[PDB]
Amino acid sequence: GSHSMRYFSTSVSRPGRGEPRFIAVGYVDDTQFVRFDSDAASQRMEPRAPWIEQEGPEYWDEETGKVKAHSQTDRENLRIALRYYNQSEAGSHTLQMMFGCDVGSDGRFLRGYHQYAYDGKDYIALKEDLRSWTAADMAAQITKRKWEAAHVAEQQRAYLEGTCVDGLRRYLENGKETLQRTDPPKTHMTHHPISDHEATLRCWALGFYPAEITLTWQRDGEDQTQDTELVETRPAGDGTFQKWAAVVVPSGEEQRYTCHVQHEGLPKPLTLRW
Amino acid sequence: MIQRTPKIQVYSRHPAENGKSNFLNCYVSGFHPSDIEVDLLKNGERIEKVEHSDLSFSKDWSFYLLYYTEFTPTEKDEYACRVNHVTLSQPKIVKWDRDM
Amino acid sequence: RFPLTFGWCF
Repeated sequence: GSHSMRYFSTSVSRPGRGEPRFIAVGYVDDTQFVRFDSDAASQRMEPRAPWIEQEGPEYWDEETGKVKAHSQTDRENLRIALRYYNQSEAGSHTLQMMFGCDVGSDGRFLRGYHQYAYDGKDYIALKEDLRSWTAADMAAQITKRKWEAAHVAEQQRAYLEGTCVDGLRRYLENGKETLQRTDPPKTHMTHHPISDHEATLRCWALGFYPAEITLTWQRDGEDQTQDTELVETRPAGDGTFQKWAAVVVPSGEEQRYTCHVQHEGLPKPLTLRW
Repeated sequence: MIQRTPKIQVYSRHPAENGKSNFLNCYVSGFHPSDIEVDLLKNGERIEKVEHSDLSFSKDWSFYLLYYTEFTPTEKDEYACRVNHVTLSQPKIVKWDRDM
Repeated sequence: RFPLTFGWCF
């Protein structure tokens, strides 16, 4: 099917505590494969997936160079942001960057991304057409005019449609045995009385990859959207993911409720009933 | 600036079986800012060797982290995750519930 | 591969 590559970086300023903390990570789909942490001892881009370990010394040399140069770029951007927003240099602020591309089943380019957030909210982002920018406020409009003048978008468009998807297609090949997998969820139900008249029904999905999944509760064939507790999809730590969805049900009426599970790894969607 | 309080989940990699080796997880997500402290507790005492994932974030920019340690559940041992964050007046302690 | 970000100055 389709695949994605994302790089994220996070810069956090810490006045009177040194340079901003800088953490960068790289993913293919839901699989992390590199990281850099300014507080780590190596001061190197490091491997975090087996299939990237095969890259030569030059790869790590160049990746380290770019990511370290980026930490300094976003370091200055944090300072620039202070000016734009007229904020004191006593406060701690955050700058997040995301970049990457999507490809379809055929390996063809599908989508490119390049966007920033300041203190947890949109700052600037490359529009889907890869030719124009979305600025979130008056400060980002300043940056937008700068990037328009410098033709940043045409540079990044070429890179996203070329180098990025080229790199992604390569990683997908190198990590073929693991990255192309689709582990179906193993499903089960738990049931716990909470009083003399109500019971909890919890629908579980475990051991699945990729993380994308849909759990839905129905009562007599109707979505129970408003009464269901859904937890965020979570990593098992072994490369797979977990999720559950629960509903509180009148005792003796369990059989009216059905849990529906949808996932890329299933031949057909599953239905669970207590 | 708008803050977001962590959603906290404490759980085992596999369904718990007493005497069988496993992994205890504490996953914190949907939070901002990123500065956070997460500790795993065994019978009220902080576990010494606990590893965590590299800071990452979701499409809405909110942060997530996984903290984890290998362990072997027994009948009597109680576990919990203690989360220290600016949005919490006092650290939130969530007890591990194995038979969820 | 990590992007080329020299030009990403605010």
